[PDB]
Amino acid sequence: AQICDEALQYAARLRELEPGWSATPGCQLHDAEQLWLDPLRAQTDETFLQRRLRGDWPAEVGNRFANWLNRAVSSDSQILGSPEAAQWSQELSKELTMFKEILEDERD
Amino acid sequence: VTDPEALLLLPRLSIQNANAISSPLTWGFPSPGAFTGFVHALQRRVGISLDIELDGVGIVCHRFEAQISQPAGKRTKVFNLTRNPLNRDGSTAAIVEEGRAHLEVSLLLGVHGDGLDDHPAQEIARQVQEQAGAMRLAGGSILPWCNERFPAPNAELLMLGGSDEQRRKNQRRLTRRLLPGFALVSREALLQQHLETLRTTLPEATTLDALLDLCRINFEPPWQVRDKPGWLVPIPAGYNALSPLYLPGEVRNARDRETPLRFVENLFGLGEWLSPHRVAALSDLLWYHHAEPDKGLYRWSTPRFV
Amino acid sequence: ILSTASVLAFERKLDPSDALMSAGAWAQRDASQEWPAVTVREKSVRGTISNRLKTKDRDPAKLDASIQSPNLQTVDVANLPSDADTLKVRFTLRVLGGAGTPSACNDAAYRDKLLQTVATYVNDQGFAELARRYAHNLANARFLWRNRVGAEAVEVRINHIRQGEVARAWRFDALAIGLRDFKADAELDALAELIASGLSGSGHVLLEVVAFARIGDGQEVFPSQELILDKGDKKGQKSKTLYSVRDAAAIHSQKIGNALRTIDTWYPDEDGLGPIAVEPYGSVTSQGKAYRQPKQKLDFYTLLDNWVLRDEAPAVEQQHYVIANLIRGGVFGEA
Amino acid sequence: ILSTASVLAFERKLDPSDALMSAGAWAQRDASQEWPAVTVREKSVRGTISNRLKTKDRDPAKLDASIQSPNLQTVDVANLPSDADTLKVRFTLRVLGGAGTPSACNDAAYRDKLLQTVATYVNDQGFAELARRYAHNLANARFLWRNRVGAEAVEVRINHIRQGEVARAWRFDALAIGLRDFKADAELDALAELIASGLSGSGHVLLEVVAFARIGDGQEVFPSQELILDKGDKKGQKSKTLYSVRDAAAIHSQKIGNALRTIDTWYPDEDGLGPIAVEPYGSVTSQGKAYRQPKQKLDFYTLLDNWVLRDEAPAVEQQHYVIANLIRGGVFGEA
Amino acid sequence: RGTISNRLKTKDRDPAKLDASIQSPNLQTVDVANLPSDADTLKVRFTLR
Repeated sequence: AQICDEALQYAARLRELEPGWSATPGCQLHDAEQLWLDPLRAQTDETFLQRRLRGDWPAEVGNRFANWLNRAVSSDSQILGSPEAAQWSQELSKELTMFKEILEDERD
Repeated sequence: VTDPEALLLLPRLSIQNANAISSPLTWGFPSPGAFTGFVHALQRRVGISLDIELDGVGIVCHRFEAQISQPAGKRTKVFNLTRNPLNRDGSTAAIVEEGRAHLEVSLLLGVHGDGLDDHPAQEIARQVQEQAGAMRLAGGSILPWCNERFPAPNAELLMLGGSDEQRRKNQRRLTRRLLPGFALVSREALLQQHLETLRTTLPEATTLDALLDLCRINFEPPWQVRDKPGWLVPIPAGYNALSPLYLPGEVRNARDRETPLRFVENLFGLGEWLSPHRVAALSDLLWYHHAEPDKGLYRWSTPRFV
Repeated sequence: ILSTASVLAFERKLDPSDALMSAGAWAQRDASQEWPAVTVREKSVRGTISNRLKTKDRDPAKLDASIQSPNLQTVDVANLPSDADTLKVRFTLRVLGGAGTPSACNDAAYRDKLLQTVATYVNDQGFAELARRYAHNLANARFLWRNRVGAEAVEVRINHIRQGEVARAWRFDALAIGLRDFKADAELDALAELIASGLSGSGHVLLEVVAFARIGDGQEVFPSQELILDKGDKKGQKSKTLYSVRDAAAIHSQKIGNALRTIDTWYPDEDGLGPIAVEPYGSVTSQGKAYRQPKQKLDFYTLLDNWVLRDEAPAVEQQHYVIANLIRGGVFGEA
Repeated sequence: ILSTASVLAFERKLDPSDALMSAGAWAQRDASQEWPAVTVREKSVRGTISNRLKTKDRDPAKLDASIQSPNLQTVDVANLPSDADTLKVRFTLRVLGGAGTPSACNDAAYRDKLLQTVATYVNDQGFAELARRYAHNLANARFLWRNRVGAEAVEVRINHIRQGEVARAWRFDALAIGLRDFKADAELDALAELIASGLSGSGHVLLEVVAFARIGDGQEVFPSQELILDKGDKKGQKSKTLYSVRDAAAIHSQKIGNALRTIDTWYPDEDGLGPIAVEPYGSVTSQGKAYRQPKQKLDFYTLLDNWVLRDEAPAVEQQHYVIANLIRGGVFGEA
Repeated sequence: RGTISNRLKTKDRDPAKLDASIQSPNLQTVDVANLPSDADTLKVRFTLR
């Protein structure tokens, strides 16, 4: 919960403080994120990317964020062949559920 | 104590020299008594005219910068002071150490009364922002946001919602509006149950030892730090009586001669800086007063937190 | 006591090349050396959604708003030219020999015991069944994976390349030789004896395998597929990239190696499915099922640790499978 | 008392280069200077699981669920082109000379005794056996490490380079010259006298060693493999990366130097295994076994401490091994 | 990739320990500077005041 919430605050202060997400164009900027550039692609481009962020509703960042927490855990098979992986997966699923519904309504 | 009918949001107020000395034992963010006294000043100055009752503050603290400096060769810190005037003789005055800090807080003032129906929401929001623009929060002036990108306006959120979904929607809309900060709540039941477990381990331990144990980063040998849930801080949770209550024109050199004075002393409870969407209802996390003046125990807390 | 070695690294025998695919017309496969290569090109695809909904997005307004914004991809496609109806898939195959010697082994006693085990195998029965089944998977064009499944006529020409040229050329009809029957032909026995001589170390074998397929004028051919970077947008998404070596579509070498290894008809499940590829814990990726699970004693590791350590020699069929795994190579041994 | 010096840093004689590998057709090896270089390119592999399971992961549902989610890698591969069957591996080998003189030594008496011991060896029997075996490891293309094991015909051309050009040109057949028997030929003796004159300090030796290998059309060549960072995702895993100097595959210089040093047929185990590389505590990391363990008195260190300090001069083969280690170099001495 | 070739301090002279230590060889990424394949002259150029 604290890691997900610090991710939400990093996205918040990066999307609010710096206009650097729309500072320069390039070839690779990890454009599949589209969460740390909320006012950057809508307050300037009116129909270009705002129509690709409100109808698409980019919330697939949580699936890439789950890879970070799978990197946070090791390859311990004493939990992977036990019910601790089930409890870990259920708490991860409910926490990415609340992270998804917080990430779903960036449009309002 | 009572539930707010609406939840006003004063937006990010820039405070330039707040009081870093919150209490005799705590430095850092100013005491929540400053914010509850601020909302009572707002009620005393425009709350009576709009026929509303501004009670409760949610303290969010987007930015904090203490005017401190770590001396060379010391782990601890010391306060950057000011230069007071000289005496009548020309010598430097005896220095008194006042900690200054720069803040950026946004306040959730719980507004309930018969004035939400008379005036629009935006009018009473704008009038309490104009009244807060000529005030001070903990001893520090509220900076008034001139010539910046865009002025941060208010939103008086009428908490009386037609549905649960619209209510949760506007709570999420307000939490996204006060997001980069950290809401401050009073978690005193956690301090009492930590005192209970501490007294289970070693007897005759008092709750100042439990407060200090929740404060420090203590190490345990097999070396592993004992983990702490959240950002637990020591905060002054009000006052406590030392003298009996004196009559108005009885004590010498009081502020006014019409208000009963009582010599008091702080009560350091436990607070917890948590993020605004860990609460799931912003009509909690507001700081009210609890006096009980016959006993002393003039205290402030966040009732209805958990 | 002869515990197993902690490392066992068998180098891959039966090394194929990247199956370079070109295009041309039938009845001039005899002059099929200057045929133009099948070039991998890009094309734009737009799809409406067709995957299963997860019972929360089954609202009519939600589904209609989702089909109002269809996703755009630009896929790599490899098609034959419009005036060419034959796909020449041409690779070269070395058969190395020395199937039992591992490239890495800690225990000298276990290595000598495994060498003695493979030596008694080859002495009792040489590489005759394995080479016959490898020659079948060369003869029927199983290395044409999906380029075979609707072809009118497939013909495989297998040339034994000596010092600089062909020494013995073969010519098979890959549809009469089925994908599931390992029968005996007359030319297939000569090719099996050639792969037998290459596997036993008694001769050098370099085969050039050239397979033609009447797919049709301008149809789609199916080279192997690369993976993508997933760094860009969702309109120029580039969802499919095909393999190309130098402006020329190609199947990967391990796909050809997997189709040459489809000789395993000895797994404990039904033989009505046909052969699978020789793998330890013999597993298929399409069907998602792991035949020769280690709970039955028919996986490669239990068979090898019974054949080498405790001298419990299996049947001739499961030891054919074990020697096919040693030909396949791998990283065997624990940590 | 003549204690051992605290530091001993012997510089490296027999300096080879990065073995650049290019490609082309056989029978035009005489015009093989403008041959195109073998480029290291990427390809994506998709494997199942084939490692040994640890008796707790042997559940059938867990094994099927593990083969349903396969590991996608991308690997660096280097093949010959489809119209080329010859791998030209070219490096230069510079033999310096002065094998006994260390570059760092504290005890000056130990330095003088080591120089007297090595000069006693050279005057008694010069660099003749060592140079013959180094000339064999240039002659049989052992520096072609895995590019040799299935090669049809290997030919090594060694050009001694004087002032700017060839002074003496050799041309060997590396498959007739065995990988384990150090016989005596006519040209190999001339190369042995040249390396003898190089190691003795009586001349400057710069041998451009070019070796061709009939692998096949489009077959895989095996350059040296680097180590990977492992900082990224597990679908673009990049499991194998290959060495390449500048858009051209290459074998590492120390790999060539190790393959030239496989002259030690004097280790106390059986000589039926053949030569291993000259190392102190003479070890083969493929076989995981260290011959010349210091329990027996046949490692480099106890032989050097008996030869130099207490003057128990070992046998002829063992002092050949000792001077081969001094040619190899290293950081000898305590801390 | 290099196996162990420094001296042993007589406690590491067990043969199983030695083979176990050469089974896990140390890896490095060393910085090297070589001439190109079409270059046989190294030009070192500096100034001296």
